[PDB]
Amino acid sequence: SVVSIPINNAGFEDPFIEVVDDYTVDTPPGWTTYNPNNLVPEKRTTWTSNNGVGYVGPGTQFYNQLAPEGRNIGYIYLAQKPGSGVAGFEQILDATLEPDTNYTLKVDVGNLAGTFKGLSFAGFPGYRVELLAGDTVLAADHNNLFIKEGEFKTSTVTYTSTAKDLHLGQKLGIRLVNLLQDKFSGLDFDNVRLTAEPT
Amino acid sequence: SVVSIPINNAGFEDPFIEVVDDYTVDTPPGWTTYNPNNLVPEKRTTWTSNNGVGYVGPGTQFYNQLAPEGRNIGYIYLAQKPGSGVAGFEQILDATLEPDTNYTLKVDVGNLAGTFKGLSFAGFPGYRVELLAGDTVLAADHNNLFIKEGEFKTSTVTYTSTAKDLHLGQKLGIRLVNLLQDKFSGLDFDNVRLTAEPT
Ligand SMILES: NC(=[NH2+])NCCC[C@@H]1NC(=O)[C@H]2CCCN2C1=O
Ligand SMILES: NC(=[NH2+])NCCC[C@@H]1NC(=O)[C@H]2CCCN2C1=O
Ligand SMILES: [Ca+2]
Ligand SMILES: [Ca+2]
Ligand SMILES: [Ca+2]
Ligand SMILES: [Ca+2]
Repeated sequence: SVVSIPINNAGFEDPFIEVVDDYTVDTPPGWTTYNPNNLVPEKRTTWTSNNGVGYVGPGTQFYNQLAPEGRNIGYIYLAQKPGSGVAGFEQILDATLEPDTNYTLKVDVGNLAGTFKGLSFAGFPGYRVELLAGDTVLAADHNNLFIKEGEFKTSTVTYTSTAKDLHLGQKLGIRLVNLLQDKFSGLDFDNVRLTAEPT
Repeated sequence: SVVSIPINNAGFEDPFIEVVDDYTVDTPPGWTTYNPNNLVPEKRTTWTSNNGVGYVGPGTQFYNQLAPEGRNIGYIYLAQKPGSGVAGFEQILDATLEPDTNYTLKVDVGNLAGTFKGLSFAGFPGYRVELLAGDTVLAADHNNLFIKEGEFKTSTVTYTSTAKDLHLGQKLGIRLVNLLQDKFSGLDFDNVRLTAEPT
């Protein structure tokens, strides 16, 4: 029946983070920075556009629940103004597109809440989750879920291949995208899962 | 409490077409040609990149059913090779984006079967349905449905505004896109519906 497709660091649990609400500002291992508009610098600091992992643990000040999975989430934060472009995470998989298969891609998407000393996390940039083969977006969920301040929700993306799909044999891939359509312009992702089932 | 947002020629019934499977090759009334990659020329023939309306009535060569709604559908056909770009239909509405409102866009999407002038309609280019405010895509369904050869299915796109949405007061819009990701690379749309409801 259903087969689980392996993904590296699928719940962003590497690296380990000791202190609740702490976070890194480098690309998490197993992933790459999707950067089509060059918004995220090679060298990041507290003060730049950045991505990384963050510990959403007991006593977090910024959510009304914990990480969907384990300790950590993956986040993308953009400093540039709304409409400047998009960025996020990308992972190309070893699995290839096979014919007469239903693919289901699930990812949790989180909306950071609250304030800190004049800083405000109110609002949300929009998200898109993409399933790729090669560099083709086969299917994507472009911001269809409403995500309340301080909660996560599961996005579901589906593609069904045919006997004669043009992209057959190409490497499957995943992209988790910050749309930068409004601010606060950070968002969190967690618990990436991909399954495949013969139609 | 649910309110219908008016759309012009929402079912592509204008213009009336007398003979089953006959069609126009010009932009349907009430719509514009979405053409970001310049795939569709200003003057069209049968078999050039084009769009139009077609009559899907009793004894159509292309479906196992009649049009989702009334007589007609709106089609977009792209002659160029896969990867060349996208094109379709756009309509800017008079309604504007309002706060704390749940928007639901539904569109029927058709995978043509059969044969036409000795060409197989086997295969499908992929679709995307978009809800806009101004020139921003608020939410979109990028090709998540599996549509069998010779059937229509309903795409649903949803967006929820907040009190402080950046695009509040901007004009709502709809785009119906042919993705040109595979061949046969034409597809049909019908029965565009958009509703709004206070959250
Ligand atoms: N879940 C995230 N995306 N990141 C971790 C929580 C927010 C993160 N940690 C903090 O302590 C607050 C201080 C204000 C800025 N913050 C941050 O950027
Ligand atoms: N699309 C329909 N259901 N009916 C109209 C068929 C004709 C319409 N116009 C054309 O020029 C041909 C090109 C190939 C596909 N076409 C079309 O879809
Ligand atoms: Ca996790
Ligand atoms: Ca927020
Ligand atoms: Ca119709
Ligand atoms: Ca077909």
